[PDB]
Amino acid sequence: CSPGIWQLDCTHLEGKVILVAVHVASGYIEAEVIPAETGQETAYFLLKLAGRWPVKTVHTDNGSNFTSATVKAACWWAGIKQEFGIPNPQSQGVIESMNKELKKIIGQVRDQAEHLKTAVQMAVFIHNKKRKYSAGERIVDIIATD
Amino acid sequence: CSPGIWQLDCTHLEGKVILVAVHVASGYIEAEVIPAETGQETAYFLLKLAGRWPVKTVHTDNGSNFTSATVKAACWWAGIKQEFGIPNPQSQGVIESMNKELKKIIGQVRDQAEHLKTAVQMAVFIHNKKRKYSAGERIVDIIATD
Ligand SMILES: Cc1nc2ccccc2c(-c2cc(F)c3c(c2C)CCCO3)c1[C@H](OC(C)(C)C)C(=O)O
Ligand SMILES: Cc1nc2ccccc2c(-c2cc(F)c3c(c2C)CCCO3)c1[C@H](OC(C)(C)C)C(=O)O
Repeated sequence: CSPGIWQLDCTHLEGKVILVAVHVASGYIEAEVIPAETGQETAYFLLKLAGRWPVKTVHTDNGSNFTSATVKAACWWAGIKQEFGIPNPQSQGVIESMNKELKKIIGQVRDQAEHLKTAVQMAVFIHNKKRKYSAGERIVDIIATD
Repeated sequence: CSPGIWQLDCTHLEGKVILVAVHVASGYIEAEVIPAETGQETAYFLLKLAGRWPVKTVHTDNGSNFTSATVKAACWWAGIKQEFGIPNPQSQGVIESMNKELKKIIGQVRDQAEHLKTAVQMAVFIHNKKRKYSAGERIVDIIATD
């Protein structure tokens, strides 16, 4: 429910790494394909994310991915705190479910592009605008309510 | 004023290319440093932008940058129309002014990072949260008003 909360996790597909951020309260996704998991790439993703949306707290299923000096620098600069583990009723399985839907969609569109990263961005677009209201609409509502 | 309208322009700094998208009605920026101006890079930027915000129409000060097959494909897929030239009273000089502020800020923070792209993302963050209300707050309000 809390509106500044995002969960970041990486997945591998086709020998490449997909960084996925889910805005927990709405299910809205931002994702990028990165060459390999690196503190550098995560730091840079975080700086971009935080410049676009109000990021207060980051959750993850892999805490170690946020321990490098580059990533600490990013959270420090952007004023982001990282929760220890994951403390919640209403959001149970949301992030899991969103990551499950994103992958299903990537599968459906994969054939329409040469590059995995193109397919990822198509899937992100599809997911954010999907009317069950859309994640895209839900996140704006939450942030606007102020 | 119209809420689906973004202007995209490239600038060069340090022998590198900065792609800047300004949401005209609010002054909110998304920017990335790309290796060189290429249809490929623009197409990919557009696909990401449109997956995150409702992009109806793109304006530019360089129409030729939107003529490649890659970029046509992106606008076609995302349902984006491109205005011929630029038709407006209330937005006069906004995009010019926003690009002027972004560059001033890049200058102030450039020394705090090795990489230009890091400096760019710092400047984007600063610009979007700057309270005159912020661009970041204005864009959510506009999109939410529906
Ligand atoms: C190359 C680099 N190396 C670092 C080494 C140790 C600690 C931080 C950084 C950072 C870094 C990371 C950040 F997240 C960050 C800042 C720095 C210096 C300062 C402003 C706010 O956020 C960068 C950074 O490049 C990256 C590609 C890793 C972002 C740099 O360009 O200097
Ligand atoms: C490598 C590539 N080459 C192309 C050549 C001609 C026309 C389109 C593309 C596209 C493209 C561009 C798009 F914008 C796009 C689509 C394609 C195929 C299909 C879905 C919606 O948008 C890609 C694309 O890679 C880029 C890095 C340029 C995005 C690809 O991965 O195939």
